[PDB]
Amino acid sequence: NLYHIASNANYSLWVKNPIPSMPIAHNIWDPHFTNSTSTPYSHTIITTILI
Amino acid sequence: IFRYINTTLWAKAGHFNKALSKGAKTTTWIWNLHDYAHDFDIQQRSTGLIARKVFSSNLAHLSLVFFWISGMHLHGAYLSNYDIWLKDPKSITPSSHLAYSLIGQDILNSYTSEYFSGITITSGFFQLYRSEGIITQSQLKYACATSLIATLICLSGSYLHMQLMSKFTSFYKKFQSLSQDHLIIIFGSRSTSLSAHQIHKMLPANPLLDSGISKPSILQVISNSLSYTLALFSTNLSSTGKLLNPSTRSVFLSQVAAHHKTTGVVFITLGLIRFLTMYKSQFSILTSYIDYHIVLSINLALIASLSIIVADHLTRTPIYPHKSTSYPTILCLSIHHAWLSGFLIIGSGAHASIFNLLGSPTSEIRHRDPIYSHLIWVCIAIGLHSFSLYCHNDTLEALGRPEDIFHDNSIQLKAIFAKQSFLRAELQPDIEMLDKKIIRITQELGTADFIVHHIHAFTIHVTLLILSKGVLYARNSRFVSDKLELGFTYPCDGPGRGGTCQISPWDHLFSAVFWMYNCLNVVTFHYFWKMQSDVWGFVSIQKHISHYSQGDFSVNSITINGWLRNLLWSEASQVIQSYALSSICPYGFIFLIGHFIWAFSLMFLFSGRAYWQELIESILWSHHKLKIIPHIQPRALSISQGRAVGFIHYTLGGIGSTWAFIISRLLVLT
Amino acid sequence: AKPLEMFGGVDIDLEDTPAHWTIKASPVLEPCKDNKKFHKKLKDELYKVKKNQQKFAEGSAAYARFNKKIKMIELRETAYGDRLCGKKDGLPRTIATGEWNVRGSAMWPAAIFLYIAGWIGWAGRSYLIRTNDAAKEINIDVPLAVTCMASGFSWPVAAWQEIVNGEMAVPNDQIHNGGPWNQS
Amino acid sequence: RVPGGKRTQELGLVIPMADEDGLTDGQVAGLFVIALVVFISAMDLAKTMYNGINPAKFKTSKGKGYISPLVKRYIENGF
Amino acid sequence: VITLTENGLFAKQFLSALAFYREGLKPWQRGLEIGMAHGYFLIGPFTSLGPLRNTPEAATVGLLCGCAIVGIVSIGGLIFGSTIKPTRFDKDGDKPGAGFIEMINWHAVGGLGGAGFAHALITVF
Amino acid sequence: SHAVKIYDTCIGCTLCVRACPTDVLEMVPASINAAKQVASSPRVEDCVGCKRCETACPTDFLSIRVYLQDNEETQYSLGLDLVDWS
Amino acid sequence: KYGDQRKFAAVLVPLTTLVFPAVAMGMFVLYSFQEDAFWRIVPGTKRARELDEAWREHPLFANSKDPLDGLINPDDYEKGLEEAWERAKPAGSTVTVKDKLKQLSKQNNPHWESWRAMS
Ligand code: CLA
Ligand SMILES: CC1=C(/C=C/C(C)=C/C=C/C(C)=C/C=C/C=C(C)/C=C/C=C(C)/C=C/C2=C(C)CCCC2(C)C)C(C)(C)CCC1
Ligand SMILES: CC1=C(C/C=C(\C)CCC[C@H](C)CCC[C@H](C)CCCC(C)C)C(=O)c2ccccc2C1=O
Ligand code: SF4
Ligand code: SF4
Ligand code: SF4
Repeated sequence: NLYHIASNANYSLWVKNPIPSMPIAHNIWDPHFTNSTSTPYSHTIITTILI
Repeated sequence: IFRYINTTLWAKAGHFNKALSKGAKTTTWIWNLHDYAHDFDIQQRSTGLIARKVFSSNLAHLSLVFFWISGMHLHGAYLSNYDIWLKDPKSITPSSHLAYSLIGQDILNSYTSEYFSGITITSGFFQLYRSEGIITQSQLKYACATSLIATLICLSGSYLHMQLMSKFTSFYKKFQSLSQDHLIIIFGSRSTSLSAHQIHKMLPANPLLDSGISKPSILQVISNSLSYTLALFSTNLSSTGKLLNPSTRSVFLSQVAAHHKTTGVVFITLGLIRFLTMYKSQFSILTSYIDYHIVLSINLALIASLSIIVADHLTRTPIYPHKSTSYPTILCLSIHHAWLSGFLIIGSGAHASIFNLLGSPTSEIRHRDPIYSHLIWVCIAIGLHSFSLYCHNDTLEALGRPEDIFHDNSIQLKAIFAKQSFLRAELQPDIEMLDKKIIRITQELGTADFIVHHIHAFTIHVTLLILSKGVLYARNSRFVSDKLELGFTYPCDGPGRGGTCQISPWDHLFSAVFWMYNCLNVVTFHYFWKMQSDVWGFVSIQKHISHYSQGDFSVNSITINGWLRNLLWSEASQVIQSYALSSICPYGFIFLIGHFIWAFSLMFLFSGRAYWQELIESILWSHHKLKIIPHIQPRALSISQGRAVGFIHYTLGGIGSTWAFIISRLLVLT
Repeated sequence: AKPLEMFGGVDIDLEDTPAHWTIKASPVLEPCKDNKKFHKKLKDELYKVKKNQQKFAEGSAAYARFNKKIKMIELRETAYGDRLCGKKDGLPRTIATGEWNVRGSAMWPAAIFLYIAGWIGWAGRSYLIRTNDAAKEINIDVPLAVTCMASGFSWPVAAWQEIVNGEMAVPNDQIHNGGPWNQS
Repeated sequence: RVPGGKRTQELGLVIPMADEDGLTDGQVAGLFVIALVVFISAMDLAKTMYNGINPAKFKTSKGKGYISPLVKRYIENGF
Repeated sequence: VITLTENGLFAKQFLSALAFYREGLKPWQRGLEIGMAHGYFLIGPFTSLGPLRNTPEAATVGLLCGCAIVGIVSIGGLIFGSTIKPTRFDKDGDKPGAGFIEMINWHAVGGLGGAGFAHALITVF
Repeated sequence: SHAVKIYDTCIGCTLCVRACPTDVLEMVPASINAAKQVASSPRVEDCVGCKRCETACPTDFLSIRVYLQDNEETQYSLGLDLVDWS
Repeated sequence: KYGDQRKFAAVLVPLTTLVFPAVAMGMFVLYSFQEDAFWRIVPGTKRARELDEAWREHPLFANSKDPLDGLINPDDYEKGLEEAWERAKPAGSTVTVKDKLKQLSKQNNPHWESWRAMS
C-alpha cells in the first residue's frame, strides 16, 4: 500500500487540498479496455487510475 | 349398499393408511396423515377402492371448479361494474371484486367508474361475458344458478360413485370406449354445440353491440328474434385473422363460430377414422401405459402444453372483444397460463417417475446413459452459449467497447428462421389500433430476441434434464442398485458412497420445480418487457408510435445490467411507490410479502432437520420442567417435508413478487 | 454553550429535577394538537381522501362511504391530539416508560396481554396435566377443554400458589437433561 | 475522467494527478531487489514448513545441539 | 452394447482410420496430421470476430492467437504424457510414454504449420 | 474404508445384518443376551456407509455404530462403477 | 510524465497474472502425481511413515504413542493391582489380573489404519 501510494498515486497533491481532492489507489493496466478513445477512469490521454 | 357410508371414520383420523394406525405418537404423524391423504394407491383395501376414490375425487374437484365458476358469475352479477363496462369498455376498468371498509382497507378500492369503486380484476371475465352475449344481470344470475346446480350435481355424483362402483367395476379400464366417446361426443359434438350457441346468440347480439346499438332496443332486438341479420353478416371476405373487427379489436365472432363448427366436424371425422387408422407401433405404449399414474402424467403433460399454447395464442391472436386494448388482462392471461404450463409439466414428470416405480418401464430406459448424457451436453452447450452472450455483451459494454458486443448495431445474431417465419399471421404491412391503444403490431425479432429465445431453450432443456434423469434413474442406478425398494420418495440412502442425498425421483422433482420456476420467470420477463417495448403503447395521429417502455428492449436487453436497470428497477417504480395509492396499495404490500416469503423459504432450503430436532429437544426440556408434556411428541419436519416446504415457499414468494411487480405497473400505466 | 451544535444537532435537558423524568417533559416530543407536522400530515390525508371522493358521483354509495371515511379521519385527528408526537415527524409516539397515566402508554396493553396470555398458557397446561395421554391431544375432550379454558381466569393466583408450593417446576433429575457430554 | 455518483458532480470533487513520475525507475529497482530477497526467503520458509522438523538429525548431523542458558531456566521455572 | 454410430461398419472404419488410430503411422505422423488440422482450424475464430477483426492486418493477430492455443494444448498434452504416461504409442523397449510425447511435440509443430498455412492462404488469396 | 463397531448392547436382532447391502455384517454366537448371538462386522472394507444398519437397530442407542472416514475412502467404500482402482 | 510506470506494468501484470498462474497450475497438477503428494493429509504416503519412524527413533519419543506411558514402576502398579484384586476376587473366581489385562488390551479391529500397507 505504501509503495502504490508512493508510485502510482497523488499523495503529494492530495495533502495540499484534501477536502475536495480524491486519492488514488493505484493505476489501471488492463489490456481489455479500449485501446482507442479514453476510459472514464483517466483524464483523456493520461493513464488510468482508481480512487 | 350405502349403509356402509358411515361417519365412524371421521373421528378416526389416519384410517386410510395402515402405517398411521399406531396412533399419533409424534408430530410426524400429522404430516404423514396430510401427505398420504390423496395417495389412494398405498391406502388400505383392494384395487376397486382405488378406482372408486380416483373417479369420485375427480367428480368432487369438478364440482369445486363449477363452484368457483358460479362464484365468479355471482360476483359479476351482483358485485361488479359490468354494466358501465358494457356501455364503455375502453374507459372503464373491469371490476367484480370489492373490499370491505375495515382497517382502512377502503384504500384498496379505486375509481373504476363514476358509480363504482373496487379492485380492477384482470381475469378477463368481462370480455368472456361480452363474447358470450351476456348483457343483462338476469343472464349472469342464471349462469350462476346453472353453475351452482352443476356443483350440486357433481358433488352428488362423487358421493354416489363411491358405492355405485363395486369390485366388478370396469368402465374406467375400457380405454377404447373412453377415447371414442370423449373424442366424438365432447371434442366433436360439443364443439358444434358451442358453434350453434355462438351462431344463435353471439352473432344475433355482438354485431348489434358493434353496430352501436348498446341499447339493442332492450330485449326487442337483443332477445334473439333477429333472423334478418344473416349468420355471416360482416365477414367482409378476407381471411380469418388477416382483418380484425375494427370496433372490438378482435377476430369476428362469425369466424370463431365457423372455426368451432369445423373443429367439431374434424373431431367427429377423426373419431370415425379411429375405427381404422395407423396403429401396431404405439401398441407397446398401448399395453404398457394402462395405469393411473402413467395416464395422469400423459394428461398433465398434454394439458400443460395446451396451456402454454393458450398463453401464446391469447395475446396476439385476439379473439375476445375489447381485450387486446385491456393490457393488464392480456398480460395476466398470458402469464397465468405460462405458469400453469410449467407446473403441470413438472407434475407430468413426477407422475412419470411414480409410474416407473409402480409399473414396469419401457425400452427407452435401457440406453438411459446416452439419453441423459447428450441431454447433459446440450444443456451445458446452450448454457455456456446463450447466457454468456449476455455476459460477453455485459463485460464489453462495461469495458467501453460497444462495437464488440452482440447487438443490432454491432455483431448481430439474426433470427434467421423467425425472420423467415412470416408464415404465421402473414398480415398486411402495417398495424392495427382501436382507441389510442395498439391492438397488435408484428414483433420485429432481432438479436435480443434470438438470445432470449436461446435462454428459453436452455432453461427448458435443463428442466427436462432434471425430469428425465429422475424418471430414467428411478428403479436403479450405478450409484444405488436397489432404488426400487426405497420407494418413490425418500430423503437419501445414507451418507455412504460419498453421500446419497436427493437421489429419489421426488428430489428430482424438487430440483425441477426450481428450474421450471427459473425457466418461465425469464419467459414472463421476456414477454413483459417485449410487449411494453415493442407492441403495447399509445399512438400519434401522424402514424408514430409511443410505446410504454419506449423501445428499451432492443437496446438494453442485450446485457444483464439492462435487465436489472430497465426492467427490475425502472419498471418496478410503479409497485415500489405504491403506498397510499388507492388501486395499487395491495400490490406494493404483496411485493413486500413475496420478498419475505421467498427469503423465508431459504431457512428450510439451506438447513437440515437434525439441528431443528436438537433445538426442539432443548425447548422440550423447558416444557417438561414446568410439567407441560406434549404427548404428541414434537419432532422436526422430515427431510422430504423440509425440502417440500422450502420449495413451496420459494416458488410462492417469487411468483407473488413477479405478480405484484407486473400487475401494479400495468394497472398504473393503463 | 448551545448543546445543539456541540453534539451535532441533538439537544440535552441539562436539568436534574424529578419533574423531568416523565416522557411529557422531553424536548424531542410535543403534544400532537399543537404540532405543525401533525396538522400537515392529517390535512394531507383529508385532502387525498377528499380528492378521491370528488372523482365519484354525488349520489352514489361510494360518496357516502367516502364521507364516512372522512369522518373517521377527522375523529382520528381529534382523538390523537393529546397523544405525544415528535417535534419533527408529527407521528404520535407510544410511551414505554411505565408511566401508566399518559395517552398511548404501553402499560395497559402490556397488562391486558400478559393476563390473557397467561390465561391461554394456563388453560393449555391444565388440559395437558388432566389429559396425560396422546389420544386426548388428537381427539380433544371438548367438555374438559372448555372447562380448563374457563378455569384459566384465576391463573395469576393459582400459578403462583403452584410455584411456591412445589407443583409447577420439576427437579432437573426427573427430566432428560440433554445429550451426554462425557463418560470414557 | 467521467465522474459517477451524485455527490462528485454536485460538489465538484476532483482527483488531482501528479504531472511528475512519482518514483524513478532506480527506486523501483531498489524496492524489487529487497522484494526478491523476501521472495527467496519465503520460498525457503515454505520448504522448511512443508518438510517439517527432522528428529533423526541427531544420528547424522554434526554438532551436539544446544539449549540456551535462558531456555534451561524457562524449562525449570515452570510452565 | 453395439449401436450404428459406433459399431457399424462405417463408424468402425472411420474411427480406425483416424490419425490417432490409423495403422502403420509413426507417432510423429499422427501428431503432424492432428496438429495441421488443429492449427488450420484455430486461426479462423480469432482473425474473424476477434478484438482486431477490423484492423488492416486482422489475421496476423489471429495467427498468433491460434499458435498460442496450439502451444497451450500441446503443453497440456505434455502434462498428460508426463503424468498419465500412455504407453499405447511407445515402441517395444522404450522410455514409457515416449510415443505420446513425440506425438504431442509433432502436434505442436503441425499446429504451427497449419496455422501458418491458413494465414498464408488468407493473405495471398 | 469406514469403521463399523458392534457394542455389547446388541440383542441379536439380525436386522442390521439383513439391512446391509454389501454383506459387511454377520451373526456370531455369544452369551451376553437372551438370543445367544451378537452382530459382527468382519468385512467393513465393503462398507459403503449407507447406515441402514443404524436405521434397523432397535436398541436405545445403536448397538452398531458406523464412523464415516472420508479421507480414507477406497473404491469399495465409494461404490465406484465406471472406474476401477485395482 | 505521470505514465512511464506502465513500462513496469506491461511486463509484471502479464507475467504475474498469466505466466506465473499457468506455471503454478501445471506444477500443481504435476505435483499431484508424485508419491509424496499431500503427504500430511493424505493417508498412506511414504514420507508419513518415514517421519513417524524418525520420531520413534528419538530417545524422548520412543514410548510416546502408548496411552499407558507414564507408569514409573509398572511392576509396582501391577503388584498393587493384583493385591487389591485378590482381596476382592469373587468366591472361587479363576481370573488373574495378568491375563485379564492381557485380554483387555487385545481387541479385534483388523480394519484400523490398514492404510499402512502400500507406501
Ligand atoms: C391432476 C393433477 C394431479 C393429481 C391428481 C395428483 C395426484 C397425486 N399426486 Mg401430484 N403433482 C401434481 C399434480 C397432480 N397430482 C403437480 C402439478 C405436481 C408438481 C408440483 C405434483 C407433484 C407431486 C409430488 C412431488 C408428489 C405427488 C403425489 C401425489 C399423490 C398423492 C398426493 C397427496 O396425497 O397429496 C396431498 C395433498 C397435499 C399435501 C396438498 C397440500 C397443498 C400443497 C402442497 C401446497 C399448495 C400451496 C398453495 C397453492 C398456495 C397457498 C396459498 C397461500 C396464499 C396461503 C397423488 C396420486 C405424491 C405421491 O406420493 O404420489 C404417489 C408425491 O410425492 N405429486
Ligand atoms: C461443416 C461440415 C462438417 C464438418 C466439416 C469439418 C470438420 C471440416 C474440417 C476441416 C479442416 C479442419 C480442415 C483442415 C485442413 C488443414 C490443412 C489443409 C492443413 C495444412 C497444413 C499444412 C500444409 C502445413 C504445412 C507445414 C507444416 C506441416 C509444418 C512446417 C510449415 C508448413 C506450413 C510447411 C460435417 C462433415 C460434419 C457436416 C456438414 C459440413
Ligand atoms: C425451521 C425448520 C424446522 C422447524 C419448523 C417446524 C417444525 C414447522 C412447524 C411449526 C408449526 C407447527 C407451523 C404452524 C404454522 C405457524 C405456527 C404459523 C404460520 C402462519 C402465521 C403467519 C400465522 C424443521 O423441522 C426443518 C426440517 C427439515 C429442514 C428444515 C427445517 C427448518 O428449516
Ligand atoms: S445429509 Fe441428509 S439427505 Fe444427505 S445423506 Fe445425510 S441424512 Fe441423507
Ligand atoms: S440390529 Fe442392532 S441390536 Fe439387532 S442384531 Fe444388529 S446390532 Fe444387534
Ligand atoms: S453402513 Fe451400510 S454397508 Fe456399512 S455395515 Fe451398515 S448397512 Fe452395511
